[PDB]
Amino acid sequence: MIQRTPKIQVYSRHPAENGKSNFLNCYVSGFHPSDIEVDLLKNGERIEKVEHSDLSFSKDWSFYLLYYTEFTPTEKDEYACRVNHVTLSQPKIVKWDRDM
Amino acid sequence: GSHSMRYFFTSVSRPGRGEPRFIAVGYVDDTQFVRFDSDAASQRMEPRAPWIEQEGPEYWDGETRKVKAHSQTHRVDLGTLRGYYNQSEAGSHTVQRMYGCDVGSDWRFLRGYHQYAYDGKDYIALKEDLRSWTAADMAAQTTKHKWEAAHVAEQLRAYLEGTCVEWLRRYLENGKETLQRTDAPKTHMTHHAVSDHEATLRCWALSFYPAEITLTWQRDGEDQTQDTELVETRPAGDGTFQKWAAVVVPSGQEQRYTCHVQHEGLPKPLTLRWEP
Amino acid sequence: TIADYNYKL
Ligand code: NA
Ligand SMILES: [Zn+2]
Repeated sequence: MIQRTPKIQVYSRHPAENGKSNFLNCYVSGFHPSDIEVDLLKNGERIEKVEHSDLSFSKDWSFYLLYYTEFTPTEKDEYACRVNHVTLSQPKIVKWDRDM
Repeated sequence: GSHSMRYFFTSVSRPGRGEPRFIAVGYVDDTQFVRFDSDAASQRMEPRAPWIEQEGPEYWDGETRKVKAHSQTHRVDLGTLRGYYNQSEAGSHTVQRMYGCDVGSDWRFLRGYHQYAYDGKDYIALKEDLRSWTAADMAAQTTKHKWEAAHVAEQLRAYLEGTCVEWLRRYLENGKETLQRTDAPKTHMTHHAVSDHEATLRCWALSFYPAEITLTWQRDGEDQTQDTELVETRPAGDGTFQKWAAVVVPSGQEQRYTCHVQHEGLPKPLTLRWEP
Repeated sequence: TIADYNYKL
């Protein structure tokens, strides 16, 4: 069958301000099949209270999901999204950059 | 404005043990309002918007019975399709179905659709006439002949033109406060130096609804696609959407560049420039 | 409201 690799965006719900409570998002889209492993990382370590949207799909049948959790941006902490899918040989890590 | 009601269903077979994983979601425009997940505890269709919660128990019992019937049709389908394609009982496969109706500004029926996919490829789809079928291959041609004999397109056309549109109007009225509210994009521009003589200008559109939007850059009033980057529209997680477009420019020349924003929530498109 | 329809693939 067709195997389509995920497109990944990691971003905040609101414009980031250091020390101000917010929500970290990892939007995965354009993938097939639907089984996918998504973790949000704080300093390379897995964040535990992560929630996700209900599986849905686009016109081309590719799936999309949003993974999210509350977070507080800071000058010292590094945030990222780690994705694994049958199309990837190793998990893909996308670092959160507040400018994107 | 224009509106739509759409339902999305996905089943994924689990050959090692048990029944397929099944997920159903319903949307009015870009707002998810119902869901069913075979792995969830309730085993009921569940509300996901405050305006649907007011529907009575006959509504919820009816939606649960129908969504569980959809899950069983998909379970049977996965078996039939494995046979049509001469596939092993060991692999996991997927079936996806989407159907729904669009209404115009007058809230009258505009179009209906019903599409089916196997392993992420088109399998069979109802044509715009709501009478005919598009079969992608010879296995789908076998299904098309059965669906013609069983009056499937007639049952769908009656639902899409009647029931679908009637309930969509009901939801739009009950959920007026949000469903009929457009949230125009909150826009701003950021500047990111890439050297001592070039910089990226990023035009942001935040907190907008519905998701449909166009962000375009112009240089001296002409469209610019060279050295631009446009991200896919993404959910904010609070029901609204976000998007940005960026262009790399020579430092000192930022005033030649303008970002133009088109959205249903804007009577006139917005124009942004970098404020030095 | 979801559809109440019957089909066999
Ligand atoms: Na009604
Ligand atoms: Zn240079």
